[PDB]
Amino acid sequence: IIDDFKVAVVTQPLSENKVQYNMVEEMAKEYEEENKIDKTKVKQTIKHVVLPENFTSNIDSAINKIVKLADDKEVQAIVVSTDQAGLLPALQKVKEKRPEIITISAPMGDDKNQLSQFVDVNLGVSAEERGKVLAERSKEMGAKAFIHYASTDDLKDVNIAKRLEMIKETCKNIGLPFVQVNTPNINTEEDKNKVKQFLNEDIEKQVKKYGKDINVFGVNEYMDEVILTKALELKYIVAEQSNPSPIQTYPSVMGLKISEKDAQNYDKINDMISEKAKAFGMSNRLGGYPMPMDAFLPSLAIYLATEMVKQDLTQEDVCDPDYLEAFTELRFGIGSEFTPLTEVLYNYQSVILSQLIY
Repeated sequence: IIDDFKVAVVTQPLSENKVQYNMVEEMAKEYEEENKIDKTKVKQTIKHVVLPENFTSNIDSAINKIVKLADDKEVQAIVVSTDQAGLLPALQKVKEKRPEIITISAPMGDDKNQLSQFVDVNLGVSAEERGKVLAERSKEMGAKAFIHYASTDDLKDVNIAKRLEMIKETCKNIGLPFVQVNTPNINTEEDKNKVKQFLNEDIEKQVKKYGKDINVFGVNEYMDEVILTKALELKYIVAEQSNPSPIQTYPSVMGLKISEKDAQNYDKINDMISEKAKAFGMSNRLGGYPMPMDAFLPSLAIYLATEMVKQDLTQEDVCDPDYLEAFTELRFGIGSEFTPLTEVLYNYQSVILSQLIY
């Protein structure tokens, strides 16, 4: 009989990462409800650990906060979810004190090779593979050109650069004209309205050149807003936001009001977006995923940790694309594709979710 256990989940605070924070809280409540039904079931709860604000500037307090979890005898797994780097030493120290604690990045911002060496299960996104799939999904939706918008400062970000490179290469392989357009650098808030004006004028130009069957893509939520808004008028294609999310940007663009209680009900949000898309003459023009990656990775990691503790599994048992795809169908009812970092670094798996078209 496996002891009742805790799955500790580390996120940034609500003020910084609302989606991650609230998904963990939601899963906590789910597990509380499960624990009310006696049959005998093993009991699991989530311990939500909140990092200090601006944690990279308060790195020792953030690290210490995690390492203390090792003192709690009931903690049997630790999941860490942040796009930022710095917390890896914390998980090394936990593992040295408590070898049996299952550690999972979902995601972490640290070097991916280091993550593979020192953390048991690693889940993330590959900018390269994202680029390839976004180019293909654009093609499948009937795009006759792909317009990519980003500032030269944006292109300093290694993942933005890498995704761009793979979109361009993929577009070349599949005969999709690719157009790269440099947007003004955003150094102050004043620059935002300059970016908005720039985008509006350039998009009009691109539609005059190619006609409306082009895909338009930007690299942040502010661009996504301008792009989706203009799409309603010119009726072009937006295969994906910078990062696909039903809850970010879509609700304001489509004129939806999502209650605090529905904020994590992604299926209901998606139905609401499709109704508006139908009403606005935009069916089969707008895409995404069934849920944002900021919600999926930590929710998948929690379910995996729980299964691993209940079934006494280790990284070798679960870190396999077929296993993780089937488990995703089981727990979410969605399709996915998982790819190892390298054939040898099997315990780092990147994921792309199946397409949703509104």
